[PDB]
Amino acid sequence: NDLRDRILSEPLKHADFFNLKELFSVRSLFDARVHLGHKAGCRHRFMEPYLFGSRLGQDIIDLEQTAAHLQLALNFTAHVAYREGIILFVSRHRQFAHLIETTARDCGEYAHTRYFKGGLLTNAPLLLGPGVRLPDLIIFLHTLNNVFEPHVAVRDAAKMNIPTVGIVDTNCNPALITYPVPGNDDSPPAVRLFCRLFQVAISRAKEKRRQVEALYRLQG
Amino acid sequence: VQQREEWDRRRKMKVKRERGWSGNTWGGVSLGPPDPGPNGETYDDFDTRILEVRNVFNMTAKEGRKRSVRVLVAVGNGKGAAGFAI
Amino acid sequence: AGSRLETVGSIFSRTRDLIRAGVLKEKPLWLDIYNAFPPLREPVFRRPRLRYGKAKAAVQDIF
Ligand SMILES: [Mg+2]
Ligand SMILES: [Mg+2]
Repeated sequence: NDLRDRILSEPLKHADFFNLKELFSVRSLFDARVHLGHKAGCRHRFMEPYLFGSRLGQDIIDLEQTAAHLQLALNFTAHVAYREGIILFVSRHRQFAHLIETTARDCGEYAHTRYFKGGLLTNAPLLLGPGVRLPDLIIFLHTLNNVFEPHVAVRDAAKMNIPTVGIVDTNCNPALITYPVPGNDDSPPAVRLFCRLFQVAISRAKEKRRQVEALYRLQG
Repeated sequence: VQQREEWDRRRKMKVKRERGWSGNTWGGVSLGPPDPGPNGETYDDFDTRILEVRNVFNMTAKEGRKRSVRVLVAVGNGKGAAGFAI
Repeated sequence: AGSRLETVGSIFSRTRDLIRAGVLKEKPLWLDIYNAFPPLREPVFRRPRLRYGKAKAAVQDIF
């Protein structure tokens, strides 16, 4: 029990416990076209602080703020995976649906890139089963559906008190997302980079949970 | 015959409900603790009160006037947490 | 059981208030991570008002 408290509280005392600072950098993000955005006309009002500027009507996302947000997002993602937490990948975009679905399978986590039913997260007992454990974290690789409206899971997750780590483009609403990561979600190199970063972040969290467990077993 | 007479005497009497805001309205009448949740959680500290009961009529093709009853209640534990719903 | 109001405040604000109230006796696992590692901006709901009048955007042109 006390040692069970020790292993749960051990990674809370180190900011760089998982050594995630070496996975990415400003140069790495730049080559993935993460600093590009939509036209100036589609600029959402809440994304103004996260915009470095506009280049000939094309918004440019400030990667310096992206790196600060992404560092916390990956750090937060690993810790909830370390504590045996359910992670759901949600992305309603019909160009990376297979890639995101395969990404979750490799990490061992769940994905939902299909049509989102109305009463899924809220009326969980009727949709899924009598006793269902709700996901402890939701990852949004795209916060918009195919009709350019905010995704339902963004609103429902806030109702059920489920933290959401979602990539927000220049036309998204980061208001309800607790860990927004301003970036590009349209270019294939950008979307592939985010999946791989969350692939290694989960795998390291799963492995380092097992390593400390082995040390605990030989402790007593 | 005495048993049947006793049975009649035990049916005329009606329990005096909790007096609400008035003698006939349901405002301020408590309904007891809310039902336990699907996870087995029990809420006996919470108490609920009725704030407004009003009959609502709607026009339907077949029946005509479809009377429906809506109520607005508030729940609270007395420790600073309370809520309302309809 | 919980609070389902989106506009009252952040998920963190409602969770710690219910726990302090005494209704939620089982602390969620993600709560401990949140206290140690807070995000840059607390997720408070805000209505996307449309800009009227002489007010313009603060985004600078890249030249
Ligand atoms: Mg986009
Ligand atoms: Mg009277």
